[PDB]
Amino acid sequence: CPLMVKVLDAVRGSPAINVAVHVFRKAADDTWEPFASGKTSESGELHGLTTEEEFVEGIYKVEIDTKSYWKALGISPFHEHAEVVFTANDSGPRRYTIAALLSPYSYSTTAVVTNP
Amino acid sequence: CPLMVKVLDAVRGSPAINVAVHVFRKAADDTWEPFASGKTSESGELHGLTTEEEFVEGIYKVEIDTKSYWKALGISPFHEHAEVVFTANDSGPRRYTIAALLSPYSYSTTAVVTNP
Amino acid sequence: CPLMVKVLDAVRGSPAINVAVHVFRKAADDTWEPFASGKTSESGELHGLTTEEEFVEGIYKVEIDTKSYWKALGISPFHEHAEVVFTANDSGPRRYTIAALLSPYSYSTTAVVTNP
Amino acid sequence: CPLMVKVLDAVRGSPAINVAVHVFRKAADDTWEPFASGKTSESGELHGLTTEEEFVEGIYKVEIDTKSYWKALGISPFHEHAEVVFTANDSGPRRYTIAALLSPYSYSTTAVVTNP
Repeated sequence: CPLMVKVLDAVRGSPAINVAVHVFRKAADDTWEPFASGKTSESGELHGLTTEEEFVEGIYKVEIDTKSYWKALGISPFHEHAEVVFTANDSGPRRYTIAALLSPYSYSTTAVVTNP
Repeated sequence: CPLMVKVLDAVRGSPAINVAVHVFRKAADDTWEPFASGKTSESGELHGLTTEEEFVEGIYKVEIDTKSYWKALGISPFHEHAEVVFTANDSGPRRYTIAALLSPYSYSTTAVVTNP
Repeated sequence: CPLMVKVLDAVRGSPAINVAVHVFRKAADDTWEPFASGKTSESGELHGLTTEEEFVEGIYKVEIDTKSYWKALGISPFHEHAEVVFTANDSGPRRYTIAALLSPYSYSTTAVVTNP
Repeated sequence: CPLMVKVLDAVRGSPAINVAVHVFRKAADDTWEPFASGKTSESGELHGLTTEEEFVEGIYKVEIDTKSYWKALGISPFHEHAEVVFTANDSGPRRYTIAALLSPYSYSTTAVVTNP
């Protein structure tokens, strides 16, 4: 996995399960092109989004569907989603973990970037 | 003042000064239309973005130019910017503060929604 | 006002009101001596803790009674309290704001240190 | 592992390596008794602190030596340490992950609690 997404629920102290995630890549015409998508597992993690070959240099947007998550639990949250936008692989291939910690009116997001 | 933005620097323990902030409103054709913008003050705050009359219900995006902020400090950042996307809802009287706490590889954002 | 405390509720998106806060100073015998205390206001803030004359260099602990706050909302929390431990340092003129952002299973704290 | 500690560096976007961690348990005389200690690995993780048998009900304090971490990297940080205080195993054995995300003037801490 060059790209992994991990989501935690700060209300429950648990992984955030079945959270939809959409990844986009900025295209040559400056539009966001769909890149990959999936749902977090029972561990809060989403693996297998992409491959080293496919995950070329670019500007990527990871959209985490936080509103849907909260609504399914009976909470009416503030944000529509969490968007994480970043340049990847500009100095060669890296491994990226995009973590998000969710509360109904607040979230944090962190990147952990390692060189394989 | 129905909408205020406040930005903090977690590395220096200080307000984040002179940070560019752009607000957008979602248009009927589903595109993001410029709405308001400014730069944070010495206190890390951006006031005067809008008025009660203009700030109607809808979907808004607040984009905080974090990357330029870090680059001005000589510190290599991860994110292109921080994006905060939410629905403004009339539910009796409301003031929205969008707070952001910035680190080079991490940020949090919180909505503080109060009735004057 | 050299020392202020501000507390936010990430679940409700609001100031955290009526939160007990105790400040301690480390004594020569290495024990924590009561220094100041109060309850956060409607704005989530606790002012008037100390004066410039009393707030001498030393090691301080700010204890925020998070557990009682959550229990008053009916929400089961993880932490007994949030503890913020730091050295006050004279380095020209300084004001310290100790900010805390609370969720049931998570909190952040930030120091905003400014020169008036 | 009934108790694991994970620490990340928000400046570098990397695990926080070789961070000292001390765990205490509140004794019958209301003093903090040493329970376990160790250092984070290359992954930012500290495993093997305790066993299910040893990790009885109680009030525990996890002290993360953040000041030492930052100073070894040439940063003069705000906090002395991060202290995480909580009741454990009050409704039976659980698995606890105590995570901390560090910046020089700010940290967040989260607990992930699972039932084996």
